[PDB]
Amino acid sequence: MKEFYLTVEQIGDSIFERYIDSNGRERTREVEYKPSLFAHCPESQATKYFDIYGKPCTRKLFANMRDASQWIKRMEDIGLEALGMDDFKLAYLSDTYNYEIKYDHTKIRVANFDIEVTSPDGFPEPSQAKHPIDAITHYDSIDDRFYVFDLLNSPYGNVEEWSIEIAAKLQEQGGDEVPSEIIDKIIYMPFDNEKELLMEYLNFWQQKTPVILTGWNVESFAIPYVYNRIKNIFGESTAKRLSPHRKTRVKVIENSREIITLFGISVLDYIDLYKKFSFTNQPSYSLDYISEFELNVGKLKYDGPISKLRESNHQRYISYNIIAVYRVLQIDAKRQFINLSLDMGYYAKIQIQSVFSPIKTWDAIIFNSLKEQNKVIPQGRSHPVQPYPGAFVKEPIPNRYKYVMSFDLTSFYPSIIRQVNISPETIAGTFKVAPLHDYINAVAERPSDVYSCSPNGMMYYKDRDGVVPTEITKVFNQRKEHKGYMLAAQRNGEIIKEALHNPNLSVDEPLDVDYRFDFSDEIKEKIKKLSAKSLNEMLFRAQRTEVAGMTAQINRKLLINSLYGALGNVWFRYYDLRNATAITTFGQMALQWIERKVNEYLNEVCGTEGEAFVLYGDTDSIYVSADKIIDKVGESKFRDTNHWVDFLDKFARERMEPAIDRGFREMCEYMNNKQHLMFMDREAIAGPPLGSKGIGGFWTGKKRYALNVWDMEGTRYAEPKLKIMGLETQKSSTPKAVQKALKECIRRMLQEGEESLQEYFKEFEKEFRQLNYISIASVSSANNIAKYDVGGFPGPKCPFHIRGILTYNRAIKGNIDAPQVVEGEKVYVLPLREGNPFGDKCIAWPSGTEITDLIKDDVLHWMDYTVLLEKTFIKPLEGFTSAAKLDYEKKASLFDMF
DNA sequence: GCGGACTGCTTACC
Ligand SMILES: Cc1cn([C@H]2C[C@H](O)[C@@H](COP(=O)(O)OP(=O)(O)OP(=O)(O)O)O2)c(=O)[nH]c1=O
Ligand SMILES: [Ca+2]
Ligand SMILES: [Ca+2]
Ligand SMILES: [Ca+2]
Ligand SMILES: [Ca+2]
Ligand code: NA
Ligand code: NA
Ligand code: NA
Ligand code: NA
Ligand code: NA
Ligand code: NA
Repeated sequence: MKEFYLTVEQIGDSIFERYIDSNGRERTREVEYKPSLFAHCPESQATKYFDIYGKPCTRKLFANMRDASQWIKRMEDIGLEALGMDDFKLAYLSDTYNYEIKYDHTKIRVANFDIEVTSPDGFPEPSQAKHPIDAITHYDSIDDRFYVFDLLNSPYGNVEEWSIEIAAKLQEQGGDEVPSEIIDKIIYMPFDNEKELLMEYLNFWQQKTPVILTGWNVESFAIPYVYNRIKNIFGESTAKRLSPHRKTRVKVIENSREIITLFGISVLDYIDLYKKFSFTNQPSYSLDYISEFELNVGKLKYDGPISKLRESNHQRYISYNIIAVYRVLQIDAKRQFINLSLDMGYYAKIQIQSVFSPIKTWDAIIFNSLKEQNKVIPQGRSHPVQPYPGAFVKEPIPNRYKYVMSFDLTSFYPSIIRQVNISPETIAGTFKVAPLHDYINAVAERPSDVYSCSPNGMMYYKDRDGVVPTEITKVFNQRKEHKGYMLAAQRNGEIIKEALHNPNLSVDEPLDVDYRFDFSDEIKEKIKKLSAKSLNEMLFRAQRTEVAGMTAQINRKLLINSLYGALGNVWFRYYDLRNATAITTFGQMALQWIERKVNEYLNEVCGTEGEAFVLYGDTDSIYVSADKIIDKVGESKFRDTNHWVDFLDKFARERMEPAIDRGFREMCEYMNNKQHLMFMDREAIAGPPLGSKGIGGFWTGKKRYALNVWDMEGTRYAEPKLKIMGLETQKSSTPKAVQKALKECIRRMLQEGEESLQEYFKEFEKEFRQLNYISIASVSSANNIAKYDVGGFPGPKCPFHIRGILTYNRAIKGNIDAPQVVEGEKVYVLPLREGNPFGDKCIAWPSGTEITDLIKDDVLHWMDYTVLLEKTFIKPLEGFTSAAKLDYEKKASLFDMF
């Protein structure tokens, strides 16, 4: 096989690389890398090298990397540009791997681990590490084994060995329900004392040194705790064995919090992977909560606090430590963020951990692309941060909207980049701008008949290829492929859902199909004959495939959109507000241009005149009212709900889309762009069920609407799905039960109507006081707690949730056992009635947890249900109904005298 | 006494 790197580091004049060789063996080498940088030279001394603007450069080879650095500093002192890749690691990877890297993940050692630390006095600070490590579970992807390190003897209690027999048993059997599929993959190692455990763990670590290191909060807890605990017990030199090059870096962030860097290892903390790539916003980030959300597994049941879990039930303590490791593996098998990281990493030729940084990622991609053409990249420059305009958002009339059909541009900003040919080296010049609306209304003169233009005043060469359009097109093409797999899996999913209404009472097996492709006619008919067991199992697999495709597509979308963003970031080598603004301004034009076009077409083709068909739009979308399209054919002429959905689908596809294409082709001609790429397709088709009292949809304002959608991008739902954006149902700050309740209110408004809504509202108001307190607690981030802490009491302008935390701190004052609220973390928040013993109107505690038993029963007693109802439920519901022209409570009439 | 304007904060949409 072809060679591929694992990790790379720069240590002085040395580059330490771990890699897989031709034969597939993991090796390590120290290369005294000789880097090259470039300086502008006279036109005479022209060679192979030119900068992106075509200026000739002399290559300077350095004896070592330190000489290259000092030369950059000297060029600064003189005042001349020092060109080339300054991050020498990237240059090394580029030199050593001058080809598209095809890697084998089975050769990459991916380590998942989690530790346990019993602490009698609050959270065990990793910087201190004054408490014994009493459990480590370490999964090795190559061995496919769970290595368990268990401490039997500790100053916090002596315990017996862990039983794998009991761990495997059901919880109903008094066991721990450790999943059977990993029982045989467990390698158990008990220890007499901590020193021998840690000594053995280090030797294990040397034999099986992680390349990718992951787990849950491993960077902020596990890694620094293990490092410091070993450093304290054995000395710093022994602690440095955690690095395969024996080099570590301790980053001090008192704010005492330390972030350790282990050279030769790529740490991909899964909580960080999750926060960046999952596109969720969770009210809690405990592994327990996340596992429940992602995998639908039950909460880990146990008695007493974790601080005493080891002494009381050491059996369950160890089993839970093993399960915690497996949970992350399971989440990754679904989400596949590690696979995504490896893909991006080797594509860009960076350190794998640099996937968290789109700027670093694109810097390397662009550098490699330019390097292949013997071109030289510019030097990074210092820039002041400046604001600049972005997208346009139409102000909608707050109202209900019965029939709605939406359209959206494909990969807007990247497409604009490719269309206009926007790139640092393709700038042709400028022109005098007319106001933006003159271009929208096709009144302003054509900017240029020679160059490609944006309404911000920028002109670009139509002939030359740009490194930014070139490299962004490559990633986009990948994105398009993976979205295709996703949508097909989604379409296949609905097919199975429909067949779940007629499940055959039979014993069979789930069909063997690649869910990434639309089911063949053969497969469809077989599905209509399978059992509920086989169908449900297929549905599960169809959704797993869809999720996998989602991860692959939405994050390539994130990457390319981040390239656009990078153009407006001062730390990006190719920062340029001319280009950034060229994109956004063009976008503002493009959206409002097509609004005018669609309005003109519809008005004509619908017979009317001057009517507003487009009711809303954000950045690159339009929401077209389709009432008069349905009315032009008459509502009675439709068989069922599905019939008119088929009609609008055909109408949007056969008539609207070609018209929209013509409008954008003209705009492309107007701007004299390089290539027409403004592709606006139909997205949603919304409306009430046929012959019902539902309103279909409504808008309360910008970025706040709800639609009863029957079809989305070609996927025809078996049951109508509510597309709700911006409303309280979509916010993590809204209490769980309230989200659920508000959504059903919305569902009833859109699908059933006013009477159904009032019916449900009356019931919810009557019974909501029985809801669990967690389900009705609000959630908020806890930032700058100390900023508003004045003697344990709320200082001036203290935020409501911060007040709740201060209330909590006073309530738990005097107990180190009580859970502390962590700065930056999220908290549950509850209002308190006026005569409460806490001395304030609200209280807040760490989210994802049951509030401490110290004050729990008192909180439950003094909860303000009246305030909770009106503030979190009624007030938002009033907003929904006012806009939609509805009442949630039956109004008083003159008939009330009867 | 409290509403409206403005501010900080939070978390959406794109
Ligand atoms: C979601 C998102 C969008 N945007 C900008 C750039 C996008 O082109 C524009 C519209 O975003 P979207 O319309 O939401 O998505 P997209 O057009 O980029 O690609 P697609 O619709 O086919 O899934 O908004 C960002 O800059 N950052 C983001 O995170
Ligand atoms: Ca011993
Ligand atoms: Ca779009
Ligand atoms: Ca689309
Ligand atoms: Ca089309
Ligand atoms: Na743990
Ligand atoms: Na069970
Ligand atoms: Na120490
Ligand atoms: Na059937
Ligand atoms: Na007419
Ligand atoms: Na979309």
